[PDB]
Amino acid sequence: KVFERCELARTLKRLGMDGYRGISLANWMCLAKWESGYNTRATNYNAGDRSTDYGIFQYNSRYWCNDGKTPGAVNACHLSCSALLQDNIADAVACAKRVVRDPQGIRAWVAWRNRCQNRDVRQYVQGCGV
Repeated sequence: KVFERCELARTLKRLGMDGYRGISLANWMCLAKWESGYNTRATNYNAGDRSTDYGIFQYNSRYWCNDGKTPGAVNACHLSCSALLQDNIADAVACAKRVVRDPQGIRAWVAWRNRCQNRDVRQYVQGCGV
């Protein structure tokens, strides 16, 4: 599913993402925008290391979910990577909460550093009623 901006904003708020581990909703929106364009079925194979990124937040198979074909992988979210390709994002959110419980926090995603950190991210949630 390809979410519309405000639809996703309200969904994330209902799932308890606003302020989770100090991360504002606008930051989560900026992340999803740059990771997948709000697309839950987005996948990207990384030929260099044989891993694949899955879903709206692009979780890498070497660390977060199990796809069975990634060498030396762990499954920290204890989920099949298939669950991160659903239209319902409940599992993807539970995994995002798991990712930020680590010390790096939101910085775990390189894209956040490049496109969201130190920027005015208000535009991502403006007018959504959140």
